Amino acid sequence: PKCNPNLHYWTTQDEGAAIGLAWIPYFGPAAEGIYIEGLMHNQDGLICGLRQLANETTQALQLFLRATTELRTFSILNRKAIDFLLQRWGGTCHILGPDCCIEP
Amino acid sequence: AQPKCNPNLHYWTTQDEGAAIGLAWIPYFGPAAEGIYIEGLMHNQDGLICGLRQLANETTQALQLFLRATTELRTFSILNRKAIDFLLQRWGGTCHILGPDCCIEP
Amino acid sequence: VQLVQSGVTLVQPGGSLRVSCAASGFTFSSYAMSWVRQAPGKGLEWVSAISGLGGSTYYADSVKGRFTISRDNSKNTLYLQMNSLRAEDTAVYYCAKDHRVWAAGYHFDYWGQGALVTVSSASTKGPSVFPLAPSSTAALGCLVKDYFPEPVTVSWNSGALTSGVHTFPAVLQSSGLYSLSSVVTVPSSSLGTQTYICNVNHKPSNTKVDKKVEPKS
Amino acid sequence: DIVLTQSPSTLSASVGDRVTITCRASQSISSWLAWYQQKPGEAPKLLISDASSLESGVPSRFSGSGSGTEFTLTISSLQPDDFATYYCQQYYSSPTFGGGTKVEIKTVAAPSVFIFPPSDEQLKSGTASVVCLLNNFYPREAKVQWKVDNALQSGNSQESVTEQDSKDSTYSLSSTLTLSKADYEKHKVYACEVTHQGLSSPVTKSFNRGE
Amino acid sequence: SIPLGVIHNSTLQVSDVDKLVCRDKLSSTNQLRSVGLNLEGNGVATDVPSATKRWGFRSGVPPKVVNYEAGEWAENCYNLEIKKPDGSECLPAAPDGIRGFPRCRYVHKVSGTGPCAGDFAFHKEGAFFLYDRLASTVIYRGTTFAEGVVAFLILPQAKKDFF
Amino acid sequence: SIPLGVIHNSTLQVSDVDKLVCRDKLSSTNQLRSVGLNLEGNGVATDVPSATKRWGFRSGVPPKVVNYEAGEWAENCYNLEIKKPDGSECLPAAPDGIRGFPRCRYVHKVSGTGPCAGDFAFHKEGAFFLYDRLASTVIYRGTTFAEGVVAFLILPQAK
Amino acid sequence: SIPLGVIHNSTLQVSDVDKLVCRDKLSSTNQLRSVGLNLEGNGVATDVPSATKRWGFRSGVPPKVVNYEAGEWAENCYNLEIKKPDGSECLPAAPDGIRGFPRCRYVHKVSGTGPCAGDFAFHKEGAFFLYDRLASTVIYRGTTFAEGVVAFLILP
Ligand SMILES: *[C@@H]1O[C@H](CO)[C@@H](O[C@@H]2O[C@H](CO)[C@@H](O[C@@H]3O[C@H](CO[C@H]4O[C@H](CO)[C@@H](O)[C@H](O)[C@@H]4O[C@@H]4O[C@H](CO)[C@@H](O[C@@H]5O[C@H](CO)[C@H](O)[C@H](O)[C@H]5O)[C@H](O)[C@H]4NC(C)=O)[C@@H](O)[C@H](O[C@H]4O[C@H](CO)[C@@H](O)[C@H](O)[C@@H]4O[C@@H]4O[C@H](CO)[C@@H](O)[C@H](O)[C@H]4NC(C)=O)[C@@H]3O)[C@H](O)[C@H]2NC(C)=O)[C@H](O)[C@H]1NC(C)=O
Ligand SMILES: *[C@@H]1O[C@H](CO)[C@@H](O[C@@H]2O[C@H](CO)[C@@H](O[C@@H]3O[C@H](CO[C@H]4O[C@H](CO)[C@@H](O)[C@H](O)[C@@H]4O[C@@H]4O[C@H](CO)[C@@H](O[C@@H]5O[C@H](CO)[C@H](O)[C@H](O)[C@H]5O)[C@H](O)[C@H]4NC(C)=O)[C@@H](O)[C@H](O[C@H]4O[C@H](CO)[C@@H](O)[C@H](O)[C@@H]4O[C@@H]4O[C@H](CO)[C@@H](O)[C@H](O)[C@H]4NC(C)=O)[C@@H]3O)[C@H](O)[C@H]2NC(C)=O)[C@H](O)[C@H]1NC(C)=O
Ligand SMILES: *[C@@H]1O[C@H](CO)[C@@H](O[C@@H]2O[C@H](CO)[C@@H](O[C@@H]3O[C@H](CO[C@H]4O[C@H](CO)[C@@H](O)[C@H](O)[C@@H]4O[C@@H]4O[C@H](CO)[C@@H](O)[C@H](O)[C@H]4NC(C)=O)[C@@H](O)[C@H](O[C@H]4O[C@H](CO)[C@@H](O)[C@H](O)[C@@H]4O[C@@H]4O[C@H](CO)[C@@H](O)[C@H](O)[C@H]4NC(C)=O)[C@@H]3O)[C@H](O)[C@H]2NC(C)=O)[C@H](O)[C@H]1NC(C)=O
Ligand SMILES: *[C@@H]1O[C@H](CO[C@@H]2O[C@@H](C)[C@@H](O)[C@@H](O)[C@@H]2O)[C@@H](O[C@@H]2O[C@H](CO)[C@@H](O)[C@H](O)[C@H]2NC(C)=O)[C@H](O)[C@H]1NC(C)=O
Ligand SMILES: *[C@@H]1O[C@H](CO)[C@@H](O)[C@H](O)[C@H]1NC(C)=O
Ligand SMILES: *[C@@H]1O[C@H](CO)[C@@H](O)[C@H](O)[C@H]1NC(C)=O
Repeated sequence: PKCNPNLHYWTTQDEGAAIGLAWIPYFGPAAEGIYIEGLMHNQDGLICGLRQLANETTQALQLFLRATTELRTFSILNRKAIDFLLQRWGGTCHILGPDCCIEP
Repeated sequence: AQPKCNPNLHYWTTQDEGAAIGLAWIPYFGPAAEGIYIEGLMHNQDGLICGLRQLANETTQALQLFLRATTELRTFSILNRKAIDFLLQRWGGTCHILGPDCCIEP
Repeated sequence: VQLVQSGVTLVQPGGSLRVSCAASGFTFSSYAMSWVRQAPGKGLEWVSAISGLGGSTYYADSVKGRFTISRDNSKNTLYLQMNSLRAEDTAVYYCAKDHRVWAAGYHFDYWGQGALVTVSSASTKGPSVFPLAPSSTAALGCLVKDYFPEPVTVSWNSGALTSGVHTFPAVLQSSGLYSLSSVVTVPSSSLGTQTYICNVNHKPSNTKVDKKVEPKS
Repeated sequence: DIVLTQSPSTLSASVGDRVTITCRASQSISSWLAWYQQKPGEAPKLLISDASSLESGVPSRFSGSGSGTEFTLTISSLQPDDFATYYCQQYYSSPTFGGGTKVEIKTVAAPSVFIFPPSDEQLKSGTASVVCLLNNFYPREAKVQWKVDNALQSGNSQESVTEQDSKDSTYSLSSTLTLSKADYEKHKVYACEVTHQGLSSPVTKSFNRGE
Repeated sequence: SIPLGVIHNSTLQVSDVDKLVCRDKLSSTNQLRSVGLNLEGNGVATDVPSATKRWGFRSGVPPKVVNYEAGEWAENCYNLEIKKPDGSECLPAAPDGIRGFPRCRYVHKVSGTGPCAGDFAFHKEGAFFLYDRLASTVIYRGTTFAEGVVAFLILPQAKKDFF
Repeated sequence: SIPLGVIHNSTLQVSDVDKLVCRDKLSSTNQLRSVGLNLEGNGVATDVPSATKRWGFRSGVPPKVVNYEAGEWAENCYNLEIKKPDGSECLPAAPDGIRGFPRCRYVHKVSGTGPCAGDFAFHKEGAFFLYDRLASTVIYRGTTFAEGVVAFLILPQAK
Repeated sequence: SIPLGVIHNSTLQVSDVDKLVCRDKLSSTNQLRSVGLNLEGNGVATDVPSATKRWGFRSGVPPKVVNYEAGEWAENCYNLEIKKPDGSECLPAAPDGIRGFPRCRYVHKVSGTGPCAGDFAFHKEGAFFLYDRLASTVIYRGTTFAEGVVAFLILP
């Protein structure tokens, strides 16, 4: 399987760059220019493995998209955060237990 | 003496993990929207089926007030919000060992 | 590009057993493996499957409750932990690799030799050898009864007679104890002047008995 | 879920003969299908995948066609190595293996019938087993019924069939009737009836108890 | 707070919001499920003339739609083609992503003229109009629907009673 | 459920859902982010003749849209204007809020007549059609898109 | 890092992202609430000529909508019907689910010709346009709105 060791990704980050005065809607940036650039390199494992996960993630994601009746589903990320918290603290947390994350 | 409730519940639903195979999830070769649903039947229990019909009729009252208050045309977060409230009631505040509200057993 | 299963295993009802599928000669993590079991005299049946990454695990409706699948990319080994075993689960288990698709589909080009798992759960006991007297070309044989577990080897005169010997496959009985029958066809005149002794070598029960077959009236 | 069915189970064939196996899935699985090959005691070997493309190292004679529900595995020329069970797996639905197609070679031979009484040492233990032996009979199909005092016996009989012998190409079958010591002594006459294609009239071999 | 049912071993009770029970365990969000139940199956006579009495038109109230993941086979379903004396359409067109009821053994067609006072049609008793995994308070034109109500319950992991 | 990868230090490993590791720390929602990856990285041919063969038309399947926050620069991108002999448009108009791919080095424009056997066009291999932070299974008319798939990972940013 | 205010002693204290206060208790989601506040409270000029000068037309920026549960009674509200010299409509029609402001003491209606060089009309100062429980950055035709800003608070 061919892999690209260099990952040049465009994304937006809310927390990373807060410049100011660009939030005003009249003078705000154009739709094409809001994105920022980043580069990932010098890593054999992290870059190729990411492409491996997304190809496999489509399998489970397709069944989820078919199950939901929403035309646009933005709640995928929020659902995982709930499951993470529910698995640990959802039930009674026993001190020094395997499921419970409590250490005296 | 109370056969108003129907003890047999034949339910149509969707399939979460039901099919573990990986050569059909693709929508092009996938099944039609009408055929994706799976069927199941619950029987020989009077309590579980009748109580389910009892709760939804009562839930409709409180649910209507929520839909009127929210401006969303379609609200899919009702069930997910309940999971948040579940965690918030227990671990939201300071959790005291051997307390009534805190869930911790030494 | 070869997959190695476990050689032999034996269990009890509801017992726990682990099967290790070793993989070497090609990249493991790139492809997704799966387990397939074959019951004696029955077609192949899919047990469980796991994705190449290991995040997604897949089980059959019958197998989802009592079976657990796991794989380690570092060791290139696939572990199937079996819990709450049943008699229906007695089968030769096979592990294979993807034929074409890369971590997408379940096609299998290359299969392992298979691992034998027997859940019958019966106390190991020596076979009872009963000879079958000839009649009147003459046919004679030896009957192996109430033996557990497999295998059972049958040889005539320590292998001196290899020809015209038919060792029939084992049959399961209602009591859960296997039984095997072996026969041989020899001339009628040679029956009187020659002696035929059937050898039954059973390793687990350590029962080796040589029963001569003589016809008398 | 979805379970495909195979029309032929056991197909008689000869060297250099065209062989066609039909595997029809219940639902429409489109083009996703595969065929497998399993020899006795050997791991299954992939014959073909997707019903179009052949695996590397697989002989070119093997071919397959069909789309949607209908599928046909065709072998233009049969070879001695080619005798194995064939299964068809479709990846659309939950994985489902076919009933399997076993390939054999089919002259006609007459079964020899041999019936043996329970041994004397077997009687002392309290269990009596009568064995009826069929040897050197092909074709494979045969039917063995047990008759005790001219009465049919069902459920108390166990049978086993050996594999074809390489030299003479003749199958062998053994049927064993197991009964309690008391039940064996009550009935005087035990008989074994054999029905085969080679024999025009089914031949019956019977013996008398304690004789 | 919207009522939330809990399931116990061969017993079903309701969970109060104020009462905090540490015995209840929620391992994942998959446990939570929304189940629609039709009003037709429980305690009412199914006939076309009675169905028209329950539905009514009202204005000034915006429509609201809620999704329901689980549903019940409906014996009777209704499809509505309704116009005014001038030929105008009383009911609005079905929005994108909304489909007819998946399981209907009998679909009664209703094509008739009516006064239609108001923009949208609402249920007098307050029962929701079932659709494909979406419960709506207003009827949509040319869309098969059933009268039903939605519930929210917690499903146990140890044994599978539902799904 | 949906696979979720975790990165301990400069290596990605995946945690099974049944197992529970308390050493894993989720401090905030910002750690979780969804990353789309284009097929160009996977060594598939980006030529026009192969891309049109992978796409196909299908009916009876409603379209689904999923959002992805991060995406990758695409060397090749495709814009489709396709009509039939009767002049009807096979692909639907782009919905509100959906825009073309932001970063494309080459935008291929293919205008030709062909039959559509379905209402919407889906990818046979199952790859999603990239858009501006909205991934859709169906193609939209006059909107530049890329072929890609989406993944979800956990990043331990602060410690 | 959206700001979140908390009221404990009836005095505002600041929650830094790095800081963690265990004394604050979040019992349920109902505690969290979003409250919009109109610019009228900030002493800005409430006359129509000053409001129309703050608004301006801009293209290339897609509109965004955010919901607010609570709002404030407005003395002055603005409704815009604005076209170009060719009769084309300057502002887009209000989308489904969006309604006018419920509480308005005075609704100023301005119907006039304007340059309208842009796709949408945006606020120079950055204040959101109030709508029935929906705040939008762009103006909608024939819809009563108020100028306001949104906050998020925790209620004990
Ligand atoms: C949860 O599930 C609950 C149970 O299913 C459900 O509760 C239902 O609520 C309904 C509310 O609308 C209620 O319907 C009302 O029934 C009134 C009774 O009238 C009876 O007689 C009429 C004349 O023959 C019939 O046409 C009616 O259909 C009705 O039929 C009989 O009703 C009785 C009473 O319940 C019932 O007896 C009961 O039996 C049980 C055992 O089965 C017990 O023994 C009880 O003790 C016993 O009482 C009979 O079984 C039943 N017959 C049959 C054959 O079964 C009816 O008068 C109501 O109509 C008027 O009043 C309401 C009040 O506001 C108005 O809204 C309504 O529009 C009518 O008012 C007039 O309407 C005109 C037309 O629109 C209008 O022009 C007029 O202007 C207007 N009047 C004025 C002054 O403006 C009404 O139909 C129903 O009975 C309840 N269910 C049951 C089983 O009783 C609840 O809604 C569900 N909730 C959710 C959220 O799902
Ligand atoms: C995740 O990532 C995965 C890896 O990239 C990816 O998996 C890919 O899925 C694709 C699904 O469409 C698959 O594409 C298929 O390829 C078949 C091979 O055809 C060869 O010839 C073509 C025409 O020249 C070439 O364009 C192909 O590249 C291919 O050429 C070489 O083929 C060899 C094998 O013969 C292959 O070697 C394999 O390499 C891998 C590792 O790389 C392993 O080692 C394997 O063991 C080894 O065999 C080469 O890699 C390959 N490329 C090169 C450069 O050499 C092709 O036949 C398929 O077409 C059929 O299906 C499509 C479905 O859309 C139908 O539309 C089409 O009509 C075909 O059906 C048949 O058509 C015939 C037309 O004449 C017709 O006569 C038949 O009747 C009909 N059959 C019927 C009706 O049953 C298809 O294009 C691709 O190969 C996979 N990748 C790899 C590496 O294998 C996965 O999709 C990703 N997932 C996500 C979600 O993104
Ligand atoms: C949060 O709350 C904040 C506080 O209320 C609020 O901030 C407000 O932000 C707006 C932004 O537009 C700002 O408005 C600016 O005000 C400048 C001040 O102008 C004077 O004079 C005018 C005219 O008489 C008065 O009406 C003003 O009130 C102001 O008077 C006082 O000035 C002193 C400074 O000396 C201030 O300290 C006082 O506060 C102020 N008020 C009082 C009551 O005393 C004004 O100059 C600005 O105009 C220029 O900038 C604009 C930026 O977009 C240009 O568009 C505009 O054209 C002007 O630019 C140039 O101006 C030259 C001046 O001659 C021209 O020659 C040029 O042609 C022209 N253009 C160019 C290209 O060169 C602007 O109107 C408010 O003043 C400010 N509030 C306060 C109290 O100061 C936030 O918006 C709130 N945020 C939210 C989200 O709600
Ligand atoms: C739910 O309960 C049943 C039955 O349990 C008994 O009956 C209940 C009504 C209640 O009175 C309990 O206290 C009783 O113990 C369970 O069915 C049995 O489960 C056990 C294992 O826990 C199993 O060994 C038995 O074979 C089952 N059959 C019996 C005892 O009738 C069931 O497992 C429980 N779980 C659910 C929700 O199905
Ligand atoms: C981080 O990853 C590197 C990979 O080379 C490894 O050597 C190191 O032990 C890891 N842990 C650290 C740096 O704490
Ligand atoms: C809150 O502030 C008031 C101010 O009068 C003070 O009296 C009180 O002690 C403070 N604390 C609480 C818990 O009310």
